[PDB]
Amino acid sequence: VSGGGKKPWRQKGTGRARAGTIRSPIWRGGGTTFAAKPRSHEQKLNKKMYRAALRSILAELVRLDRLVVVADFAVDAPKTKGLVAKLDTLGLKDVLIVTDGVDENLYLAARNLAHVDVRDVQGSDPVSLIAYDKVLVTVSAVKKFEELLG
Amino acid sequence: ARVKRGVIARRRHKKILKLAKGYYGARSRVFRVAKQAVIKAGQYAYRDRRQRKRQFRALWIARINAGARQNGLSYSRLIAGLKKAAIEIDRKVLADLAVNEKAAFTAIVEKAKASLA
RNA sequence: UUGACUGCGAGACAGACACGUCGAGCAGGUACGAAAGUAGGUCUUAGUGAUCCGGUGGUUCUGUAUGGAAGGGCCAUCGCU
RNA sequence: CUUGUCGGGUAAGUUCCGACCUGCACGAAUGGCGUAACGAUGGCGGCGCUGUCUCCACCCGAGACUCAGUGAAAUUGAAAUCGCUGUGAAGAUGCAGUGUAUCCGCGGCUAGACGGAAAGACCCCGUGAACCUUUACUGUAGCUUUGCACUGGACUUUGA
RNA sequence: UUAAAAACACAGCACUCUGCAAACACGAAAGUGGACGUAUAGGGUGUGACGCCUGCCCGGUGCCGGAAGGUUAAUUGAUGG
RNA sequence: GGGGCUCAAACCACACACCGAAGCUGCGGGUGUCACGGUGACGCGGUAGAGGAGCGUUCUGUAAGCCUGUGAAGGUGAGUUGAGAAGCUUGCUGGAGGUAUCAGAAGUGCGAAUGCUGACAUGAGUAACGACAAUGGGUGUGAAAAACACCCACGCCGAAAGACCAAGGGUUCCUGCGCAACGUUAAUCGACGCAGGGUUAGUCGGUUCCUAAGGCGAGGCUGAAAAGCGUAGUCGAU
RNA sequence: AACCCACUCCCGUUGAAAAGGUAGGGGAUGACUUGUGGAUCGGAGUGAAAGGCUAAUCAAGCUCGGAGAUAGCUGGUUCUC
RNA sequence: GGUCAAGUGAAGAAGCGCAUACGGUGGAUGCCUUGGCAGUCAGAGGCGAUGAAAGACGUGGUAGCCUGCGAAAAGCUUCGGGGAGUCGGCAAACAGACUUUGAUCCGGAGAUCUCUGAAUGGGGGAACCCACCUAGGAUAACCUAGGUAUCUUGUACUGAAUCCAUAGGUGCAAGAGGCGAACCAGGGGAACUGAAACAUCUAAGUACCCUGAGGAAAAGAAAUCAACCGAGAUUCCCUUAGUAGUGGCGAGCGAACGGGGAUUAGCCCUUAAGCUUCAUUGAUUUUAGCGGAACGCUCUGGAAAGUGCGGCCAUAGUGGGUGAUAGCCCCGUACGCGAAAGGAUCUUUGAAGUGAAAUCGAGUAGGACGGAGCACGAGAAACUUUGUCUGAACAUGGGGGGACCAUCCUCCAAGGCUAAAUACUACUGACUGACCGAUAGUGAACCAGUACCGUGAGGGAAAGGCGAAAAGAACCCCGGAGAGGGGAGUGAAAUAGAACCUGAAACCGUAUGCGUACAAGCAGUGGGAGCCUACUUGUUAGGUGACUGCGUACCUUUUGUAUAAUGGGUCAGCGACUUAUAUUCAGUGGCAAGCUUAACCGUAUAGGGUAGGCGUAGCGAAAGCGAGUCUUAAUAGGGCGUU
Ligand SMILES: [Mg+2]
Ligand SMILES: [Mg+2]
Ligand SMILES: [Mg+2]
Ligand SMILES: [Mg+2]
Ligand SMILES: [Mg+2]
Ligand SMILES: [Mg+2]
Ligand SMILES: [Mg+2]
Ligand SMILES: [Mg+2]
Ligand SMILES: [Mg+2]
Ligand SMILES: [Mg+2]
Ligand SMILES: [Mg+2]
Ligand SMILES: [Mg+2]
Ligand SMILES: [Mg+2]
Ligand SMILES: [Mg+2]
Ligand SMILES: [Mg+2]
Ligand SMILES: [Mg+2]
Ligand SMILES: [Mg+2]
Ligand SMILES: [Mg+2]
Ligand SMILES: [Mg+2]
Ligand SMILES: [Mg+2]
Ligand SMILES: [Mg+2]
Ligand SMILES: [Mg+2]
Ligand SMILES: [Mg+2]
Ligand SMILES: [Mg+2]
Ligand SMILES: [Mg+2]
Ligand SMILES: [Mg+2]
Ligand SMILES: [Mg+2]
Ligand SMILES: [Mg+2]
Ligand SMILES: [Mg+2]
Ligand SMILES: [Mg+2]
Ligand SMILES: [Mg+2]
Ligand SMILES: [Mg+2]
Ligand SMILES: [Mg+2]
Ligand SMILES: [Mg+2]
Ligand SMILES: [Mg+2]
Ligand SMILES: [Mg+2]
Ligand SMILES: [Mg+2]
Ligand SMILES: [Mg+2]
Ligand SMILES: [Mg+2]
Ligand SMILES: [Mg+2]
Ligand SMILES: [Mg+2]
Ligand SMILES: [Mg+2]
Ligand SMILES: [Mg+2]
Ligand SMILES: [Mg+2]
Ligand SMILES: [Mg+2]
Ligand SMILES: [Mg+2]
Ligand SMILES: [Mg+2]
Ligand SMILES: [Mg+2]
Ligand SMILES: [Mg+2]
Ligand SMILES: [Mg+2]
Ligand SMILES: [Mg+2]
Ligand SMILES: [Mg+2]
Ligand SMILES: [Mg+2]
Ligand SMILES: [Mg+2]
Ligand SMILES: [Mg+2]
Ligand SMILES: [Mg+2]
Ligand SMILES: [Mg+2]
Ligand SMILES: [Mg+2]
Ligand SMILES: [Mg+2]
Ligand SMILES: [Mg+2]
Ligand SMILES: [Mg+2]
Ligand SMILES: [Mg+2]
Ligand SMILES: [Mg+2]
Ligand SMILES: [Mg+2]
Ligand SMILES: [Mg+2]
Ligand SMILES: [Mg+2]
Ligand SMILES: [Mg+2]
Ligand SMILES: [Mg+2]
Ligand SMILES: [Mg+2]
Ligand SMILES: [Mg+2]
Ligand SMILES: [Mg+2]
Ligand SMILES: [Mg+2]
Ligand SMILES: [Mg+2]
Ligand SMILES: [Mg+2]
Ligand SMILES: [Mg+2]
Ligand SMILES: [Mg+2]
Ligand SMILES: [Mg+2]
Ligand SMILES: [Mg+2]
Ligand SMILES: [Mg+2]
Ligand SMILES: [Mg+2]
Ligand SMILES: [Mg+2]
Ligand SMILES: [Mg+2]
Ligand SMILES: [Mg+2]
Ligand SMILES: [Mg+2]
Ligand SMILES: [Mg+2]
Ligand SMILES: [Mg+2]
Ligand SMILES: [Mg+2]
Ligand SMILES: [Mg+2]
Ligand SMILES: [Mg+2]
Ligand SMILES: [Mg+2]
Ligand SMILES: [Mg+2]
Ligand SMILES: [Mg+2]
Ligand SMILES: [Mg+2]
Ligand SMILES: [Mg+2]
Ligand SMILES: [Mg+2]
Ligand SMILES: [Mg+2]
Ligand SMILES: [Mg+2]
Ligand SMILES: [Mg+2]
Ligand SMILES: [Mg+2]
Ligand SMILES: [Mg+2]
Ligand SMILES: [Mg+2]
Ligand SMILES: [Mg+2]
Ligand SMILES: [Mg+2]
Ligand SMILES: [Mg+2]
Ligand SMILES: [Mg+2]
Ligand SMILES: [Mg+2]
Ligand SMILES: [Mg+2]
Ligand SMILES: [Mg+2]
Ligand SMILES: [Mg+2]
Ligand SMILES: [Mg+2]
Ligand SMILES: [Mg+2]
Ligand SMILES: [Mg+2]
Ligand SMILES: [Mg+2]
Ligand SMILES: [Mg+2]
Ligand SMILES: [Mg+2]
Ligand SMILES: [Mg+2]
Ligand SMILES: [Mg+2]
Ligand SMILES: [Mg+2]
Ligand SMILES: [Mg+2]
Ligand SMILES: [Mg+2]
Ligand SMILES: [Mg+2]
Ligand SMILES: [Mg+2]
Ligand SMILES: [Mg+2]
Ligand SMILES: [Mg+2]
Ligand SMILES: [Mg+2]
Ligand SMILES: [Mg+2]
Ligand SMILES: [Mg+2]
Ligand SMILES: [Mg+2]
Ligand SMILES: [Mg+2]
Ligand SMILES: [Mg+2]
Ligand SMILES: [Mg+2]
Ligand SMILES: [Mg+2]
Ligand SMILES: [Mg+2]
Ligand SMILES: [Mg+2]
Ligand SMILES: [Mg+2]
Ligand SMILES: [Mg+2]
Ligand SMILES: [Mg+2]
Ligand SMILES: [Mg+2]
Ligand SMILES: [Mg+2]
Ligand SMILES: [Mg+2]
Ligand SMILES: [Mg+2]
Ligand SMILES: [Mg+2]
Ligand SMILES: [Mg+2]
Ligand SMILES: [Mg+2]
Ligand SMILES: [Mg+2]
Ligand SMILES: [Mg+2]
Ligand SMILES: [Mg+2]
Ligand SMILES: [Mg+2]
Ligand SMILES: [Mg+2]
Ligand SMILES: [Mg+2]
Ligand SMILES: [Mg+2]
Ligand SMILES: [Mg+2]
Ligand SMILES: [Mg+2]
Ligand SMILES: [Mg+2]
Ligand SMILES: [Mg+2]
Ligand SMILES: [Mg+2]
Ligand SMILES: [Mg+2]
Ligand SMILES: [Mg+2]
Ligand SMILES: [Mg+2]
Ligand SMILES: [Mg+2]
Ligand SMILES: [Mg+2]
Ligand SMILES: [Mg+2]
Ligand SMILES: [Mg+2]
Ligand SMILES: [Mg+2]
Ligand SMILES: [Mg+2]
Ligand SMILES: [Mg+2]
Ligand SMILES: [Mg+2]
Ligand SMILES: [Mg+2]
Ligand SMILES: [Mg+2]
Ligand SMILES: [Mg+2]
Ligand SMILES: [Mg+2]
Ligand SMILES: [Mg+2]
Ligand SMILES: [Mg+2]
Ligand SMILES: [Mg+2]
Ligand SMILES: [Mg+2]
Ligand SMILES: [Mg+2]
Ligand SMILES: [Mg+2]
Ligand SMILES: [Mg+2]
Ligand SMILES: [Mg+2]
Ligand SMILES: [Mg+2]
Ligand SMILES: [Mg+2]
Ligand SMILES: [Mg+2]
Ligand SMILES: [Mg+2]
Ligand SMILES: [Mg+2]
Ligand SMILES: [Mg+2]
Ligand SMILES: [Mg+2]
Ligand SMILES: [Mg+2]
Ligand SMILES: [Mg+2]
Ligand SMILES: [Mg+2]
Ligand SMILES: [Mg+2]
Ligand SMILES: [Mg+2]
Ligand SMILES: [Mg+2]
Ligand SMILES: [Mg+2]
Ligand SMILES: [Mg+2]
Ligand SMILES: [Mg+2]
Ligand SMILES: [Mg+2]
Ligand SMILES: [Mg+2]
Ligand SMILES: [Mg+2]
Ligand SMILES: [Mg+2]
Ligand SMILES: [Mg+2]
Ligand SMILES: [Mg+2]
Ligand SMILES: [Mg+2]
Ligand SMILES: [Mg+2]
Ligand SMILES: [Mg+2]
Ligand SMILES: [Mg+2]
Ligand SMILES: [Mg+2]
Ligand SMILES: [Mg+2]
Ligand SMILES: [Mg+2]
Ligand SMILES: [Mg+2]
Ligand SMILES: [Mg+2]
Ligand SMILES: [Mg+2]
Ligand SMILES: [Mg+2]
Ligand SMILES: [Mg+2]
Ligand SMILES: [Mg+2]
Ligand SMILES: [Mg+2]
Ligand SMILES: [Mg+2]
Ligand SMILES: [Mg+2]
Ligand SMILES: [Mg+2]
Ligand SMILES: [Mg+2]
Ligand SMILES: [Mg+2]
Ligand SMILES: [Mg+2]
Ligand SMILES: [Mg+2]
Ligand SMILES: [Mg+2]
Ligand SMILES: [Mg+2]
Ligand SMILES: [Mg+2]
Ligand SMILES: [Mg+2]
Ligand SMILES: [Mg+2]
Ligand SMILES: [Mg+2]
Ligand SMILES: [Mg+2]
Ligand SMILES: [Mg+2]
Ligand SMILES: [Mg+2]
Ligand SMILES: [Mg+2]
Ligand SMILES: [Mg+2]
Ligand SMILES: [Mg+2]
Ligand SMILES: [Mg+2]
Ligand SMILES: [Mg+2]
Ligand SMILES: [Mg+2]
Ligand SMILES: [Mg+2]
Ligand SMILES: [Mg+2]
Ligand SMILES: [Mg+2]
Ligand SMILES: [Mg+2]
Ligand SMILES: [Mg+2]
Ligand SMILES: [Mg+2]
Ligand SMILES: [Mg+2]
Ligand SMILES: [Mg+2]
Ligand SMILES: [Mg+2]
Ligand SMILES: [Mg+2]
Ligand SMILES: [Mg+2]
């Protein structure tokens, strides 16, 4: 904090509490006692602890019927209303779509759709698989989980 | 995440100043003096629940003495006579009869007397 | 006459630690005594100073490319009112 | 030691002046002993003069006091803030016992509130600090000795 | 800005240093003062008008002079291992 | 301890009764440990300190949710619920935001540090109102006059408390209009507020010319660098 | 007398004043007093020498940096069971 | 009913206490934001003698200040954009005007650009004073435009002691000078502190001062390491490893070899890569802009974006603000187009220059003395460097391999140039935040490095919020043609009235109820009469509290405090166990004789990367041997270890 290099008054004789600087943490414009610095919040998770949690999540999604498996899922031309009609057939509104590779057309749609996210097998994290009400996966993506997760 | 103390500090000072209602001078309107007054008031109240039971037995015993000597007996001789015969009536109930039901107190004193005590 | 021996050491006493004290028995070599045996100093309890550093005598150790050497380690010992 | 002893000065003199010598512990350029003039310099004694004093009295102005206007300060845990004799962190408004006492101002005085003011300056402590001294220790500027360099020729004495 | 003095200065006195590019002082140095001076001058030290005077000690510690001998640095490198 | 106490209310023996603690018992609750399968048992004063379990504050996810102008946060009362930190429901005020639950992260909880900043008390309507030259009437103006203006008197300075240069200040100078603040009181007055105006040089003082102490200093000499000294020169009034 | 100074008493000590005032006091042609301009400063300057003075600061100025020096010492340390 | 006596004792408060209700003062809290803080990704990394950074003074229809400009002075000329309002802000009014014949506004290129400042014609107290020369123009007491500092380099002329020619002197050109937060390479270089004292040592070659360069700099192509096998310039990151060493062997300091990565590159002295500056060949960016979809009804309300009902748009759906909460109201957003003219970058091919030291390196390598650097403090002390003094060989030669010798191995010094990976941000743009939200965040949200303080260097504040919209209160009355109020009006609301959101506490008042003038002390609490209020009319709730039993504050520090021991006048706000990196133990998880990656790649929290670390074996000082091993003459004993 700027300033505060000298003693405000002499050590003895004035009848005032001892001071060494006007920029003390006890003073109005003084510094912060344990001021923060930019730091990192980033834990270590074992590669196998990460895979064990994914297996645990996927097993529970099957038990709760929150996983829907379909034979392929593609759309022609990027149009949000084209995808909305397709999802209405399956009766899904808040859904996470997982495919073995994110097509450009399927990514361009669902970009502006409110409660719909289009992810990838390696791009789907533990949080997203729990946050959405349903998970839609294709058989080609189901094979991909088996290879990655054993 | 900077936390401001204004709302919580004010709510805590008002709880103390509400218990200090009716106290004199600064004891009811400044926190530093009212905090000590509330603590000492609670110290006194804890001790005086013990003393309430002592002050009331002493009052019953003094009134039983006054009623027994009107029938020709002292307190210590009446208590020995009551224990000799049968009676387990409290000093609290006995002091009530000595003032309110004087004909019943006389009968008890006369029965305690007949136990030769 | 050299047991004021060399390697140890069951088991203890003391004790914050670092130090301290006693010791049967085994193995080598001895000395006295005919021999059983006794001897790991003195009737006992004081007579003392850590580590570092440097010196001296040994040594199945190490020895900065390799063979040596210097230097280091290990064992014995010297230098503090 | 000591207000040494003797003399003078006073009614009375631990101070003063003159001596004595037993100099605890004077002494000759860190000068010895004298000295006219000089000193807002130290000690003692007189004359004059006096409220310095016995012992204070009266008078005159400026405050203090009252009325109108403006309007501080240090201090402060909270106060319904008496005496005495005990007790007790050992000197009590506040505790015990006891005695006194209607409620509230104003002018005065300072005995107490261990009154206010300044984290005691005396004293001790801190493996505190500054500055000063020296034949404390360890160094250093300066001054000085010698070798080499800048730096040569000749003659002579002389050691190898 | 609690000490005006018996403290400091002083005229006078003495010792000592300095031959001029002076001794001495300020300057890493150039230079500057001393001094546009020159031993009747300049620096340091003590004492402190004037009068009468200033006694004994050179063992200690300084300073000055001496050079025979003893001890003695960098340097050099005989000898031995 | 006091009142008071004498075949005692003293002392020495003996006897019986009673009072007297948060001790013990009774009744109703809460907790710790252990055993058994909710009961039994014995525990539950506490500083330094060790161990266990919680409340509340701000921010992030849950949350593009839910609540909210038919009234959010905040403020101020009342009631009520827990062993506690605390929670909940409502009247009034307020006028636009809040955050259930379970997780995550901390600038996370003040009475003290002769603590820091702001506001306000006590002293107290008390001390003081700044040289003890000195003031008294009349008149005017004005809402208002001890203090302003004028007049009649009285006092004070006069080697100054009168005039004038320099330094320093910078509009304080004059005139209209004003009085909140400033003026240690009031003020119609002012070195105060607003707005206008006001300073005229061949001879006065500077500038220009000259130099002192001293400064700077081409080249130069010196110095790790920055720089020091200095010659020609050119600045510098008192 | 002016002018420079500061010996005594009293007042003042929250002062009219962070060193004054009234009444007395010393020097007053000199080692005098004073205006303007200039030079020397922080282990440095200047000092008729008191450790005095160097901007109300001096047994080593002020300012900003090393720097949040160090403090076996005082003080303080915030919700519940 | 009369007199007397004795007894008893309501009300009457100068003023105080408590409770409640209304105010005042004051500014907390809540909500808010034109201001800050920290990052990521880019940019471009300098400006200046063609006069900088920083300023003084001036400049407008009317006073000041801020912003912009400069005597052509809130502007002049040209291109490019647009498309109807405009004459900047605090900060409003009154005026005068401008214009679809294209204004204001935005971007590129020009013109003008006072005085001071490196300040440069000479001086000077910065914003001032005094000049000279050349060309042109006036006749009076000048005007206009150019020149005139110093040093270095090159060139022309000239010329002292002195013959020659040197020093020197004039004239031309070209360059430099000053400023800037950090980064870089050098010169000089502390102390506090730690070692629980302190000298060696540390702090530390840090702070600080000085000098040069650049957009980066520096270093760089083996007289290098290894170890008899090999590697192959420099720089940066992760390990080896807190190991080997070093050290009053104290406190401490601290490698290399060998591995894993980022980058990829060398070329010359028989004259090269490369780099500059021009001239050309193409491309890409930057300095401004243009288009940009889809909503109605109903209720409450001052006002719908909110309720209820039904639709539509999506490469545009958690943007901003509109009278309360909006994908469809406005500005935007995804996505598409764009440039008269400047800038920059990469790209061809032509020139000029440079690289450049000439020819392979001599006062050099080596040595002696004193220092410095290497992790290494003289130590067995190798290697680099140099203040003083010396001093070789020439490829059958020279350097190194940690004293030294021999043998091997490996390099060729005393001459040069060289990008990338690396460092930093005063400055510009965009985006982001489990950052702040007016005592916080920058000292600075506001006309802040200001006011103020100091001779100076320097130090350094306080101070935000009416309302949706000024609709900012016409008019009446009291008052000094006041201040301030009472009405009336505006507004949803003036107790939102300008010192204006909310409006807490300390502190100061007014009103009502009960208590208080014979009574002794931490002011409370156990008991408790009476009075007042409300309604359920008393086993009730609220307010007071006569009288009475007990009862010497809190914190700190102590063997011990009511202590007459310390601290606090009170209130509100703020104010003290944190963070990073290495570790050990416990709880809780994943894998398991194995576990785990670091830098770094990355389709980026995934996946890869197993270099490394720990474990599966110990004993010994070590060589070494190994379920054993060390000591010893000893398969004896003993220490440590093994199911
Ligand atoms: Mg600053
Ligand atoms: Mg400072
Ligand atoms: Mg203080
Ligand atoms: Mg301080
Ligand atoms: Mg300090
Ligand atoms: Mg502040
Ligand atoms: Mg701050
Ligand atoms: Mg702060
Ligand atoms: Mg990974
Ligand atoms: Mg989506
Ligand atoms: Mg806070
Ligand atoms: Mg009460
Ligand atoms: Mg009792
Ligand atoms: Mg009882
Ligand atoms: Mg023997
Ligand atoms: Mg034996
Ligand atoms: Mg034997
Ligand atoms: Mg025999
Ligand atoms: Mg030692
Ligand atoms: Mg070898
Ligand atoms: Mg050896
Ligand atoms: Mg005497
Ligand atoms: Mg005598
Ligand atoms: Mg006599
Ligand atoms: Mg006398
Ligand atoms: Mg006498
Ligand atoms: Mg005499
Ligand atoms: Mg004598
Ligand atoms: Mg004498
Ligand atoms: Mg003599
Ligand atoms: Mg003497
Ligand atoms: Mg004499
Ligand atoms: Mg005199
Ligand atoms: Mg004198
Ligand atoms: Mg005399
Ligand atoms: Mg006398
Ligand atoms: Mg009198
Ligand atoms: Mg009088
Ligand atoms: Mg009055
Ligand atoms: Mg008065
Ligand atoms: Mg007493
Ligand atoms: Mg007493
Ligand atoms: Mg008393
Ligand atoms: Mg008390
Ligand atoms: Mg008492
Ligand atoms: Mg008591
Ligand atoms: Mg009085
Ligand atoms: Mg008095
Ligand atoms: Mg008194
Ligand atoms: Mg006292
Ligand atoms: Mg006192
Ligand atoms: Mg202190
Ligand atoms: Mg003290
Ligand atoms: Mg000591
Ligand atoms: Mg000690
Ligand atoms: Mg000294
Ligand atoms: Mg010495
Ligand atoms: Mg020497
Ligand atoms: Mg010499
Ligand atoms: Mg004096
Ligand atoms: Mg005098
Ligand atoms: Mg004096
Ligand atoms: Mg003197
Ligand atoms: Mg001299
Ligand atoms: Mg002489
Ligand atoms: Mg002298
Ligand atoms: Mg003398
Ligand atoms: Mg003298
Ligand atoms: Mg003298
Ligand atoms: Mg003398
Ligand atoms: Mg001698
Ligand atoms: Mg002699
Ligand atoms: Mg001699
Ligand atoms: Mg009693
Ligand atoms: Mg009897
Ligand atoms: Mg009994
Ligand atoms: Mg009981
Ligand atoms: Mg009990
Ligand atoms: Mg029970
Ligand atoms: Mg108990
Ligand atoms: Mg307990
Ligand atoms: Mg949240
Ligand atoms: Mg409401
Ligand atoms: Mg909130
Ligand atoms: Mg509310
Ligand atoms: Mg909102
Ligand atoms: Mg939440
Ligand atoms: Mg905070
Ligand atoms: Mg803080
Ligand atoms: Mg904290
Ligand atoms: Mg805190
Ligand atoms: Mg506190
Ligand atoms: Mg507080
Ligand atoms: Mg506390
Ligand atoms: Mg105080
Ligand atoms: Mg403090
Ligand atoms: Mg406080
Ligand atoms: Mg304060
Ligand atoms: Mg008052
Ligand atoms: Mg008074
Ligand atoms: Mg008075
Ligand atoms: Mg008075
Ligand atoms: Mg006065
Ligand atoms: Mg008059
Ligand atoms: Mg008057
Ligand atoms: Mg006169
Ligand atoms: Mg006059
Ligand atoms: Mg005059
Ligand atoms: Mg002037
Ligand atoms: Mg002035
Ligand atoms: Mg005027
Ligand atoms: Mg005037
Ligand atoms: Mg007028
Ligand atoms: Mg008035
Ligand atoms: Mg005033
Ligand atoms: Mg006034
Ligand atoms: Mg006055
Ligand atoms: Mg005026
Ligand atoms: Mg001159
Ligand atoms: Mg000069
Ligand atoms: Mg020069
Ligand atoms: Mg001149
Ligand atoms: Mg003149
Ligand atoms: Mg004087
Ligand atoms: Mg007098
Ligand atoms: Mg006088
Ligand atoms: Mg004179
Ligand atoms: Mg004269
Ligand atoms: Mg003279
Ligand atoms: Mg004189
Ligand atoms: Mg003069
Ligand atoms: Mg001067
Ligand atoms: Mg100077
Ligand atoms: Mg100094
Ligand atoms: Mg000095
Ligand atoms: Mg002196
Ligand atoms: Mg001095
Ligand atoms: Mg002295
Ligand atoms: Mg000053
Ligand atoms: Mg001074
Ligand atoms: Mg010092
Ligand atoms: Mg440091
Ligand atoms: Mg400092
Ligand atoms: Mg400190
Ligand atoms: Mg300390
Ligand atoms: Mg201690
Ligand atoms: Mg203390
Ligand atoms: Mg403290
Ligand atoms: Mg009252
Ligand atoms: Mg009242
Ligand atoms: Mg009241
Ligand atoms: Mg760049
Ligand atoms: Mg440039
Ligand atoms: Mg101007
Ligand atoms: Mg201007
Ligand atoms: Mg203008
Ligand atoms: Mg301007
Ligand atoms: Mg022009
Ligand atoms: Mg156009
Ligand atoms: Mg110029
Ligand atoms: Mg010039
Ligand atoms: Mg030029
Ligand atoms: Mg000029
Ligand atoms: Mg020439
Ligand atoms: Mg430059
Ligand atoms: Mg820079
Ligand atoms: Mg350097
Ligand atoms: Mg450097
Ligand atoms: Mg160096
Ligand atoms: Mg040191
Ligand atoms: Mg130390
Ligand atoms: Mg220490
Ligand atoms: Mg020390
Ligand atoms: Mg040391
Ligand atoms: Mg030393
Ligand atoms: Mg060092
Ligand atoms: Mg350096
Ligand atoms: Mg540069
Ligand atoms: Mg370069
Ligand atoms: Mg540059
Ligand atoms: Mg450049
Ligand atoms: Mg680069
Ligand atoms: Mg380079
Ligand atoms: Mg290079
Ligand atoms: Mg090979
Ligand atoms: Mg290479
Ligand atoms: Mg050591
Ligand atoms: Mg390495
Ligand atoms: Mg390597
Ligand atoms: Mg553009
Ligand atoms: Mg558009
Ligand atoms: Mg649109
Ligand atoms: Mg667009
Ligand atoms: Mg929005
Ligand atoms: Mg609203
Ligand atoms: Mg919107
Ligand atoms: Mg609409
Ligand atoms: Mg070569
Ligand atoms: Mg060499
Ligand atoms: Mg050497
Ligand atoms: Mg060395
Ligand atoms: Mg050593
Ligand atoms: Mg070698
Ligand atoms: Mg050499
Ligand atoms: Mg070599
Ligand atoms: Mg070779
Ligand atoms: Mg070797
Ligand atoms: Mg090496
Ligand atoms: Mg080369
Ligand atoms: Mg770097
Ligand atoms: Mg960047
Ligand atoms: Mg606020
Ligand atoms: Mg602020
Ligand atoms: Mg501030
Ligand atoms: Mg000033
Ligand atoms: Mg000033
Ligand atoms: Mg209305
Ligand atoms: Mg309101
Ligand atoms: Mg309002
Ligand atoms: Mg609002
Ligand atoms: Mg308000
Ligand atoms: Mg209030
Ligand atoms: Mg009242
Ligand atoms: Mg009464
Ligand atoms: Mg009475
Ligand atoms: Mg009383
Ligand atoms: Mg009760
Ligand atoms: Mg009641
Ligand atoms: Mg009561
Ligand atoms: Mg009571
Ligand atoms: Mg009591
Ligand atoms: Mg009592
Ligand atoms: Mg305390
Ligand atoms: Mg004590
Ligand atoms: Mg004590
Ligand atoms: Mg004791
Ligand atoms: Mg006690
Ligand atoms: Mg107390
Ligand atoms: Mg007291
Ligand atoms: Mg005390
Ligand atoms: Mg006390
Ligand atoms: Mg104490
Ligand atoms: Mg106090
Ligand atoms: Mg704060
Ligand atoms: Mg564990
Ligand atoms: Mg595990
Ligand atoms: Mg074994
Ligand atoms: Mg074993």
